[PDB]
Amino acid sequence: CPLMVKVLDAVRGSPAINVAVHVFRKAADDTWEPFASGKTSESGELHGLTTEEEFVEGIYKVEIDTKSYWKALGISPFHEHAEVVFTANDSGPRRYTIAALLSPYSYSTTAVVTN
Amino acid sequence: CPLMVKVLDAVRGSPAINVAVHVFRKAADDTWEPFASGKTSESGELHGLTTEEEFVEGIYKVEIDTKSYWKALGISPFHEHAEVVFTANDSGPRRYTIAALLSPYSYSTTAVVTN
Amino acid sequence: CPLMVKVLDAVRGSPAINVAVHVFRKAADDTWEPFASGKTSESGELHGLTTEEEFVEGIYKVEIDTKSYWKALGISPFHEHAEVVFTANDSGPRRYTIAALLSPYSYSTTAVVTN
Amino acid sequence: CPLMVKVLDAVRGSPAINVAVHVFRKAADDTWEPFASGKTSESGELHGLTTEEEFVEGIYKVEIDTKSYWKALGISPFHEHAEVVFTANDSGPRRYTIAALLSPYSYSTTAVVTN
Ligand SMILES: CC/C(=C(/CC)c1ccc(O)cc1)c1ccc(O)cc1
Ligand SMILES: CC/C(=C(/CC)c1ccc(O)cc1)c1ccc(O)cc1
Repeated sequence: CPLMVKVLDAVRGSPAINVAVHVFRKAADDTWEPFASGKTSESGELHGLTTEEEFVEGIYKVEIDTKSYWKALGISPFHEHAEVVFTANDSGPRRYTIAALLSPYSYSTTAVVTN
Repeated sequence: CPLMVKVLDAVRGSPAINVAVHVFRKAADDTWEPFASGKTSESGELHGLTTEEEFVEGIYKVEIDTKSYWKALGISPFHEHAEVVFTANDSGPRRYTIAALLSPYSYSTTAVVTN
Repeated sequence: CPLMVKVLDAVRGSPAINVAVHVFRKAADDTWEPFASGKTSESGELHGLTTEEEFVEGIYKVEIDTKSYWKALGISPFHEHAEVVFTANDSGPRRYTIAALLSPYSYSTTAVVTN
Repeated sequence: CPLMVKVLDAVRGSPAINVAVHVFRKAADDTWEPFASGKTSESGELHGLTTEEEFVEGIYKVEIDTKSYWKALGISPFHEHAEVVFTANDSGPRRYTIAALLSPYSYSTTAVVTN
């Protein structure tokens, strides 16, 4: 899957491997509650963050640790991190792919939402 | 400017006009303190957010109200907003341009940082 | 596969299906010779354009018919098409994935190259 | 202007200076005729390619020499160049700004069209 995060590296032209991703869900008290976490695989993908039943209606934040990624490569990047915040599953179940393309001073994200 | 935010609309091929932008600076208590706010002009640009002297070293969050923009056009977009979070002015004064390209299910941002 | 093309729609947050893709190899007269073609599937993907044996070193042009895609949705887009021109296999056989994210007035493309 | 091209570097967070830009107009033999050329300035901008009087209706190709740009920085990039092909002035005179954001394996381009 219901949630997949895919991260590519625009400098090297490869998947961005081992990028930490933390997901949060907005709580009733308007706090961000830790919902899930993982690291992208060798293919730059992170599957298994949640299940269909667990991925309930709500507002989610997907936080991608871009800074740690670039610093590990010896680069001081511009952004502290990259966040994607969206309402999910408010009109029935969907499969969400959050895709992110990274450069040291830039990132681009899109969502692919299907049945 | 020392800080400029520029927003374009990829559906219409024009500046994104009247987009609300809120800027915050991280406080000692690790809270986000309201730092500035404005709306993009007819050219999709927002100048005059701060001055050189006021734009001190720190971590800033630039929050772009993409959701209100799309909803006003009768579109239900994917993202709640678009945020850009970065350290600024920690190696001398700089001019920052935060540029953002918007589509209903996607945005792309880059920074241009000069002397 | 060694050549894969994937096309996403940034406005609707979906794969772009049935998009015409035409590939060319550069000739010693600087003319562009037809190499292969197809349309994207329901997942927005186009596989099987070529084989590891037909895909020798050269300069290739990948043309994606974005105009037809948009016009069918009732949209009059900016570009005639999106183009990706690159040298392939110059360092020995590789697998290429060309991704294109589409909006009426913008396109973004990236390449993942694997060995 | 009626034709402006602006090129940014997503890796360094700076304008891309001295980037060669070649424009062509499509001919009735489907051949590409030289229309105008130049290099970007220190602000990454190229103005004065053409006049409102030479810029009649037609299909134009804008070619940006991204390869030379990267190789000078010691980087072996993916693309031979970045291309933007579009119909112009078909609805009467307009002003076009073509923006390109560059990374070694990716480019993103958008158009702002004004009347
Ligand atoms: C084209 C969208 C996309 C990407 C990959 C991150 C993208 C995102 C933003 C851009 O500006 C360009 C491409 C992508 C999505 C799913 C994949 O399996 C592979 C690629
Ligand atoms: C090319 C970067 C850029 C933009 C405009 C928002 C951009 C951003 C992300 C992309 O994927 C493509 C273009 C821009 C920056 C300053 C300007 O005066 C005009 C345009």
